[PDB]
Amino acid sequence: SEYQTFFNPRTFGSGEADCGLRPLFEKKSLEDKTERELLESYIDG
Amino acid sequence: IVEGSDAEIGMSPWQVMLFRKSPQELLCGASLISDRWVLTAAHCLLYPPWDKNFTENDLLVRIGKHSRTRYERNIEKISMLEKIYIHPRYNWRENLDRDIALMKLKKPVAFSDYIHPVCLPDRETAASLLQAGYKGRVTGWGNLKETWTANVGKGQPSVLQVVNLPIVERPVCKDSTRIRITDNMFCAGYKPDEGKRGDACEGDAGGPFVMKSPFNNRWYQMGIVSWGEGCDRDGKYGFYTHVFRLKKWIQKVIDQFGE
Ligand SMILES: *[C@H]1O[C@H](CO)[C@@H](O)[C@H](O)[C@H]1NC(C)=O
Ligand code: NA
Repeated sequence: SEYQTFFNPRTFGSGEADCGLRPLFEKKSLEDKTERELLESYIDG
Repeated sequence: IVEGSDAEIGMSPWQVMLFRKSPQELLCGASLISDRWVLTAAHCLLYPPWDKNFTENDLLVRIGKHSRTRYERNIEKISMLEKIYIHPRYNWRENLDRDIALMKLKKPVAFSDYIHPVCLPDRETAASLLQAGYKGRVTGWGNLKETWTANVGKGQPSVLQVVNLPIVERPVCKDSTRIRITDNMFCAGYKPDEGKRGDACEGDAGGPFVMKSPFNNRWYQMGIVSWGEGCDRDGKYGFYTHVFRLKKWIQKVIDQFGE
């Protein structure tokens, strides 16, 4: 998960390193009921 | 949230409830970005015409919740505010441009399976995902409809609501209303002929519009529920504060008041 750190923990506090990874889903390799709906819409060109 | 569904437990662990102390009432949504910083909409904190001109001491935030009213023992956490920061260019007298604000918690919140921060977008994630047709997700405890009959009808959800919605082309957003739209705003929702529907509504402001990066599997907050004309109206769309475009302000406030 190549995430680029942007804030300074001294002023931001803890949490940025593991941001956006949900304990009950991504952390356990489980998908919620409708996220596939989102991912399938990110096509491009 | 209109035409949405009940959220799964822990589906949106960065969800935050903005509460007024006296009288005790739910004001807006917000989002957790760190153990001590919370993001929300400016008009939720300052809009004199609609009884809103709060100070750090008039408010409280509840984190890790699911039920709108039920106290969830040893799961939800309540935090007081140390300081509120409103965008300097936000001017309620003219419009809702730059509808963004930051709230610093008196003390850091502890993370759990139900409390976790969301990420803020970098420029490549922003360029990659902010495209018409791409779907984002909006969550909140706001109203389920524009109006209802008090007590007999039901306009307030029992638990957190969620709805996935597609980003709409700017020209389409602009032609949908006479209200002046700025680059600090983006809109989303289904088109009238799509048949599918959904939208945010009163009480959802300050809540996040998120997207999941297909590049690193992380959830990013691209927008903040800001305003709309009615709720879930054909030919109308919900408007959101453009988070990436105001990221420089977020940065400035933080290494200047974070400690
Ligand atoms: C908030 O208070 C009033 C309305 O209550 C508002 O007009 C003003 O801009 C804000 N600050 C004060 C108290 O002047
Ligand atoms: Na609509």
